[PDB]
Amino acid sequence: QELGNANFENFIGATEGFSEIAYQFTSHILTLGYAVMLAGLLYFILTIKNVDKKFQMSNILSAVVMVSAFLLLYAQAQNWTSSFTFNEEVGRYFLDPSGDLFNNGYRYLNWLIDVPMLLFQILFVVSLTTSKFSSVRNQFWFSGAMMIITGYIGQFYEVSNLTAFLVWGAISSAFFFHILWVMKKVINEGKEGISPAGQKILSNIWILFLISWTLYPGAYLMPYLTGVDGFLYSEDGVMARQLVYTIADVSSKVIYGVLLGNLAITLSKNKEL
Amino acid sequence: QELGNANFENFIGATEGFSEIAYQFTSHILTLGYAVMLAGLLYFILTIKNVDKKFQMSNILSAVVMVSAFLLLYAQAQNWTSSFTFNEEVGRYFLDPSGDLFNNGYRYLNWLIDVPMLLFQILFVVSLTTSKFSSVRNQFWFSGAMMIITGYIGQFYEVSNLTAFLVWGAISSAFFFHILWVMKKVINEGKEGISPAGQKILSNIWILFLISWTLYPGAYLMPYLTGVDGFLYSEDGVMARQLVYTIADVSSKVIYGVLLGNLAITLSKNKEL
Amino acid sequence: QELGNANFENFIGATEGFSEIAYQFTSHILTLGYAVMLAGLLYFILTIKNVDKKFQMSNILSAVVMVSAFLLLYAQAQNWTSSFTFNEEVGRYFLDPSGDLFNNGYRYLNWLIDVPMLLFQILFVVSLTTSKFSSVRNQFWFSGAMMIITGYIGQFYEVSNLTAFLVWGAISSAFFFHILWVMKKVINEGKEGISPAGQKILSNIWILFLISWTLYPGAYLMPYLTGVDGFLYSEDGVMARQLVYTIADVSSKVIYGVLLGNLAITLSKNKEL
Amino acid sequence: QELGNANFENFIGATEGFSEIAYQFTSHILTLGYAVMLAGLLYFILTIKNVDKKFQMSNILSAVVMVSAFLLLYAQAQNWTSSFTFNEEVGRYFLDPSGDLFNNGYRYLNWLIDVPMLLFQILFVVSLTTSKFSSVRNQFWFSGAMMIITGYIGQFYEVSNLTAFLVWGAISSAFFFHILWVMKKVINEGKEGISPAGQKILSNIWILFLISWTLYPGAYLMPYLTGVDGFLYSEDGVMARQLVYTIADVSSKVIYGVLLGNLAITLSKNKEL
Amino acid sequence: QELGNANFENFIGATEGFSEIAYQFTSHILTLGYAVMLAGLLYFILTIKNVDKKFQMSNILSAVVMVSAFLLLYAQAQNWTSSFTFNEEVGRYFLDPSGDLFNNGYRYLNWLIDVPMLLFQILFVVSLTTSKFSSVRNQFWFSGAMMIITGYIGQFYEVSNLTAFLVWGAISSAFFFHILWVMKKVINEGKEGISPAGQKILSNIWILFLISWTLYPGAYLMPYLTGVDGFLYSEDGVMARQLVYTIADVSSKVIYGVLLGNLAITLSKNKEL
Ligand SMILES: CCCCCCCC/C=C\CCCCCCCC(=O)OC[C@H](O)CO
Ligand SMILES: *C/C=C(C)/C=C/C=C(C)/C=C/C1=C(C)CCCC1(C)C
Ligand SMILES: *C/C=C(C)/C=C/C=C(C)/C=C/C1=C(C)CCCC1(C)C
Ligand SMILES: *C/C=C(C)/C=C/C=C(C)/C=C/C1=C(C)CCCC1(C)C
Ligand SMILES: *C/C=C(C)/C=C/C=C(C)/C=C/C1=C(C)CCCC1(C)C
Ligand SMILES: *C/C=C(C)/C=C/C=C(C)/C=C/C1=C(C)CCCC1(C)C
Ligand SMILES: CCCCCCCCCCCCCCCCCCCC
Ligand SMILES: CCCCCCCCO[C@@H]1O[C@H](CO)[C@@H](O)[C@H](O)[C@H]1O
Ligand SMILES: CCCCCCCCO[C@@H]1O[C@H](CO)[C@@H](O)[C@H](O)[C@H]1O
Ligand SMILES: CCCCCCCCO[C@@H]1O[C@H](CO)[C@@H](O)[C@H](O)[C@H]1O
Ligand SMILES: CCCCCCCCO[C@@H]1O[C@H](CO)[C@@H](O)[C@H](O)[C@H]1O
Ligand SMILES: CCCCCCCCO[C@@H]1O[C@H](CO)[C@@H](O)[C@H](O)[C@H]1O
Ligand code: NA
Ligand code: NA
Ligand code: NA
Ligand code: NA
Ligand code: NA
Repeated sequence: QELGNANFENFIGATEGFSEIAYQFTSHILTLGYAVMLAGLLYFILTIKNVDKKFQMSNILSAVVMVSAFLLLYAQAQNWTSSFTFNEEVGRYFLDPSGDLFNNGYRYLNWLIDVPMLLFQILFVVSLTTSKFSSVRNQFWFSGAMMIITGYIGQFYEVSNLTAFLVWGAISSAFFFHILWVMKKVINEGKEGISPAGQKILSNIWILFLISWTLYPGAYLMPYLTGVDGFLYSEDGVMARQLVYTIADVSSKVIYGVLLGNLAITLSKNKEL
Repeated sequence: QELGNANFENFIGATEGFSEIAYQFTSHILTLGYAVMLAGLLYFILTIKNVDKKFQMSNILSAVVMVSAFLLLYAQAQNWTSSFTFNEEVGRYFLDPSGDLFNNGYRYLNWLIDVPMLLFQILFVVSLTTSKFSSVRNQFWFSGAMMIITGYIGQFYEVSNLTAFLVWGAISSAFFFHILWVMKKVINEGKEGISPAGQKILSNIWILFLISWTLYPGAYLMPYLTGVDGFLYSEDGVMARQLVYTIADVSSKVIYGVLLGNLAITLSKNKEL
Repeated sequence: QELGNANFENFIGATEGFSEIAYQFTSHILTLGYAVMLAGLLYFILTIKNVDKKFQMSNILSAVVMVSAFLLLYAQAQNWTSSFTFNEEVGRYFLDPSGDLFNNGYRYLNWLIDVPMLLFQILFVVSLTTSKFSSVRNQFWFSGAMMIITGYIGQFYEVSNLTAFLVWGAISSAFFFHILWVMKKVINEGKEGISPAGQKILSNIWILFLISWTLYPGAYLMPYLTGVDGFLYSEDGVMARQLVYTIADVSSKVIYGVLLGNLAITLSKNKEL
Repeated sequence: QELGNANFENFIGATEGFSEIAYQFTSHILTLGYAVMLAGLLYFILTIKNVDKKFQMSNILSAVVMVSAFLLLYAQAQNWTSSFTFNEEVGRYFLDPSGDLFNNGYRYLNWLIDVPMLLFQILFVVSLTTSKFSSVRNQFWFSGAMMIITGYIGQFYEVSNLTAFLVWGAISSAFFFHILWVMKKVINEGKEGISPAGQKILSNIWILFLISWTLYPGAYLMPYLTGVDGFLYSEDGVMARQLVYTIADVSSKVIYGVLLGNLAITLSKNKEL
Repeated sequence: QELGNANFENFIGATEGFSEIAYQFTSHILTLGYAVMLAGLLYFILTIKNVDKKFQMSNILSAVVMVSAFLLLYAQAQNWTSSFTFNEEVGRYFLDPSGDLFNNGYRYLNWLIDVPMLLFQILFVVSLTTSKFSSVRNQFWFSGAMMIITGYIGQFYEVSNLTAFLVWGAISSAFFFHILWVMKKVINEGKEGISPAGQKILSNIWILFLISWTLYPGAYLMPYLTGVDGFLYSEDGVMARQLVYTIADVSSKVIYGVLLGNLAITLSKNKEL
């Protein structure tokens, strides 16, 4: 049938269908996703007063991000279950178009909150040295936006036009590297003039940041990481994508936020952990 | 097919249908919309105590507006997905009337909260000089209401009766200019007798106000901004409209609110920024 | 078609149908309704500490009322859209009985919260002189209940049995007048021994109370206020009814609550307006 | 139609159907139910600080109960409207089995929260004299559970097996009397050594407790209180049952909680009424 | 019918169907489940300040767990009612595949929150002696994850491949024993150097922990605990499973959390129990 500029899930769903395990796992992992986020929201609110006033914007922005991620991951969980329906005769879930086609683009546009705010929020915990606060912020936000928007365009074509897919993906990748560059700078300047404890945390944060954020382009490419007609262009690839998103999401948002909160505590004049 | 006094989305949806990208983007952008608003709600609540008591009503009214905008943008997101359904044979989303016709009027009536409160809330941060508080408030609220109501009538006719569309739109425009007039006055008087920092912010606020509020009549006209049978009388126009609303909404509500909060901090005896 | 003891909306919906504008407006105005209430809830909670402890129960009861009204107006918004479905052939929304018949009775029973609490809450702001607190409360609550219950019975018959409609309506009206009587007493005793500012507010409150509460029996009668086969026994009447309810609801609950809060501030030893 | 071990509502719904008034009222009264509970939740949270620390657990447990009752009464409201659908030809609502059969058992299992917590919470306000706190608590909780569970079994058979219905009901009744016994003791010991004001409240509480709790077995029996083929084995009985539950629910939970809160205030060293 | 790697509920549902009592009870018990959790959330938040600051993370993590469990138990309640639909002709609820197959796997992945956090949270109340905080945490979290993941795989095969079911189950059991081991250690070291009161509570906690956590593998095995074609491979088994989960859930999460909170109070320098 005619699907157009649609994500590859819909093509697997339309031709092969999804096994019980594939369908159910994808459902479960998204559910866990949004559950984590709402739990995180509660955590971050409830721990605001654990750090000095000046650090508390970090907690607030964590919370802001949790709201975004919850809403999206919740919405997307429902989108999954609507888009694919059990066929009794063969015993697999197939594309149910009355439910709309499944699209990962929901995530992308919601990153226009998540990404800016996640990058922003560190600047409230660490002190810069040679770099200017506003300058860093603006670079983060610009490159962030450009990264997302270009990627957002790309992913529409991941099946329909593999060239556009990769080119847009490439362009996106450029801006991603820019962000990585700037964040490294930030983390180094952050380490300057703070206890060894805080420096250890920032080291961890950087590793977390680097891995977790890298997963996202991983998910982008997921169906094609085993080349043409590969293992991953399958229900197995579908599962993998949503798993990776969920790991990325938990890492890049919740754990990131927790570490920052721990950093803020060390840097806090009253407070101890 | 008889549609009557219906928005142009329904006509595009009924004749041409929407591509994957068009349908999905519109869906995504509204989702982002309401996500932003609920995140904003949390922000504004959580930052109430960042400013002196006398300023805190600004935070509260921001919050009030966020609730309104969330509920509406959420409701409207659902309305979009209900009103247009995938047709397998051609691979486009077409008007599904069992879901009701799509209408932008939801926004308009909900502005009867948003507009009054947004205009009101500045009067709790800035001090007037030559203008009377009650006088400004009453002018805002009257012209606000008249603007919205006349526009609300107009938009029902954007397809069915182009004349009514434009005339009502014109009348609305009058009241809009009145508001612009009064807000300018407010901003100027606001700048009098406050730090240069606060004056810079109010300068920014005015630019934000002017652009963001102007987008709304832009969205009004969107289908016809490329004239008859133009580029924008199409799924491309539909997308554009909802994008512009979302940019307007985020600018005029969230960012506006944030700037005011920053102003309130500068004006605050305790606090610095 | 056999509808029985049903509200007149269902008869208009079943015979003539509703135009786009009629259906959409009714939908919009209810949406605005419940939006206002949830915004109000936030306001009243967030402003508790703006008045002296003894007054804060007024804020709490406002909040209680907002919860009720939100839930109801939300539920009723959904009931509207479920009860009437677009017919493609003629281009009007007709009764969809699979969605249940539309009934205004939802409002009425929910008044068993709203009315008692709204009458109650003033007694926490004003001081009585010659009247006993418990006595006033009991008169309010009794007459309130009797008003609502009798009206609730009436409205089931507004089409099926015009006599029952009017008789029950009459009986209700009696109890309504009793309430008006007692509230006037309260307002006068309230004015005794308080500043001219507070007296001005109570004057306004009384006018608000009188008009806003009177709208409700206005809505009761709405289909018949232009007599038989009148202008208002039509989709135009349907719109009018729900508009009037929404104006009444906002006036009698939110604005009422705001004014009381303003009164409480004047009467507050610390605080000024 | 084979219905089996189902509540009598489903039998009325399946044979006679429900009139507009019957269906709509049942819908309204459940809606009011859950509205009241959520309003109560807000109240009890918002008034925590109105009593001395030692009493505040009463407020918290009230709140706990409100959450339970809201969720259930909400869920049950939706169950009602799903289970019965308008038939156009005769103009009555009939059993719609695609919506599941209606069952009152939802209430019962949720009492496993409500009952224990309601009995518990008084023990935080009154001081016992003769009796041991833990001892009373354990008797309450055991007899509570046994009451509910036996009743829960009973009500499945209220149509299918009248004998089982009554026997289980009887057994339940035993445990109920035990609770009444213990609560009386508690209330008497509570009155010992406190002001006459507080003693008056506890007198009221006991009357409230006794009536409100007794309604519940009243609702159990409701269809059969006018014997076989009686007035109440009808849509009129259905209405009655849900009305009685709602009165019971509001009395036994909200009002009960309010009175306890008032008692706590009198007993409070700081505070006065 | 072809069901594949599906839970046994779906097989009972597809062949025998569920009686009124079976279907309704399963529905009720899940509803009670999620009700309990949301009530718990409120409790744990509202009692944060009953213990010394250092203990309050226990309250917060309890709360985190409640959010998770609520969302899941809620989602699963809805999944139950969607997956099984009344058949009029025979009067039983049968598998409705348009609702998706029922799967218990939702629980399992959500344990990836619950388990880590429940194990973690004790380490904020007790002081270790010979064991290292980080060491215990890491063992808990690793073995926890491995337990869940292996079990999660197992349960997909509980019908389709009894061998895989048991093997994976066995592997899981290994990791479970490891956790039991570590928790015992923790409890003993916890008891060292604290009051007799605190020691009593930890004794209770251990018993609670041991029983409640053991129920979960009980539920795993439930359909087969009466061997082949046993009593429990039936609607009776289905009921039993969900009952056991609910008991487990309330015990292992809510009561566990309460006891820890009580412990924290005894250990609290300010406060008394
Ligand atoms: C058919 C039944 C009709 C139902 C509608 C009837 C109205 C009842 C409304 C609220 C009751 C709330 C319970 C409050 C009871 C305690 C009131 C109280 O204690 O009085 C205030 C006190 O004097 C100040 O400190
Ligand atoms: C909480 C969400 C986060 C941190 C999202 C991060 C997203 C990215 C780092 C996306 C990166 C991409 C590329 C660099 C290539 C493909 C397109 C993107 C946008 C997925
Ligand atoms: C948060 C929502 C806001 C700030 C809405 C503002 C709306 C306007 C400024 C609307 C203006 C209009 C015109 C001036 C012409 C066309 C009709 C309107 C109402 C869209
Ligand atoms: C917030 C809701 C309020 C204030 C509701 C007030 C309702 C009334 C004043 C109803 C009055 C009625 C009559 C006096 C005649 C017809 C029957 C009623 C109940 C609508
Ligand atoms: C908030 C809910 C409450 C207070 C529920 C109370 C329930 C009862 C007192 C039930 C009593 C019953 C009998 C004594 C006989 C029939 C079976 C029961 C459980 C309905
Ligand atoms: C709040 C949820 C909790 C405490 C869940 C605990 C889950 C377990 C202890 C699961 C144990 C299992 C086995 C040891 C064997 C079968 C597979 C599992 C995962 C059910
Ligand atoms: C500072 C905190 C350090 C935490 C370390 C704890 C690590 C626990 C993470 C568990 C990851 C388990 C990976 C399982 C691999 C999948 C194998 C499944 C068998 C088929
Ligand atoms: C850097 C990673 C990008 C690798 C691109 C792999 C190219 C895959 O190629 C595509 O594989 C699909 C899956 O079977 C086929 O259906 C398509 O016809 C084919 O174009
Ligand atoms: C200020 C901007 C208003 C300009 C009005 C443009 C006139 C549009 O003209 C309209 O275009 C529609 C779509 O192309 C056609 O379907 C209509 O028949 C036509 O009247
Ligand atoms: C206080 C105002 C009450 C006025 C009562 C007027 C009764 C109107 O009369 C009614 O009008 C309906 C609508 O046209 C008709 O359908 C009814 O058959 C007719 O009885
Ligand atoms: C304590 C009060 C218990 C009285 C129970 C006796 C009434 C049982 O009467 C029942 O009435 C039903 C409908 O009316 C009939 O369908 C049953 O056949 C009949 O047993
Ligand atoms: C306690 C853990 C081991 C239990 C293994 C019991 C073996 C169950 O055996 C299974 O029972 C099903 C239900 O009757 C049958 O339908 C299957 O054919 C059979 O494989
Ligand atoms: Na599905
Ligand atoms: Na759709
Ligand atoms: Na509709
Ligand atoms: Na129905
Ligand atoms: Na069902």
